[PDB]
Amino acid sequence: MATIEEIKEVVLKPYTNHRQLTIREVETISINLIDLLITKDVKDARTMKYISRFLTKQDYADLVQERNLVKRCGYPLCSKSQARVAYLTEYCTKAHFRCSQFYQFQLSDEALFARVGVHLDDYEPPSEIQLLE
Ligand SMILES: [Zn+2]
Repeated sequence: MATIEEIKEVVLKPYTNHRQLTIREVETISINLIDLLITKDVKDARTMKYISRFLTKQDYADLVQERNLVKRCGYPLCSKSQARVAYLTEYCTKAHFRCSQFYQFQLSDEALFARVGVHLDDYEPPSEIQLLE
């Protein structure tokens, strides 16, 4: 149900013409993004690769735990719930555990605020994020 387009309209919209953001606005983007990905699952490989530019490894760790609190598998692409509320309290299967780890291990630790132009339609990520399978 979550898409690049939905993220651009609901999260990024106020910021689209800003040359620069304050720490404060960058903080609003995370909070709003993270919040959308609790209410919704990610539709798309395309959309997983896109959301990577907004998450640090920690942000992703919190995303998973907030998803467990809400009875969904930690891997954002998964419409199913976890297996049982070692890693099986976080994921539906072993396979989504690895998929999740595979994803996270690519996320930068560079603070969001320091990712110049990350809010722009036009931004270029340092590498293409890979999804397991
Ligand atoms: Zn799952």
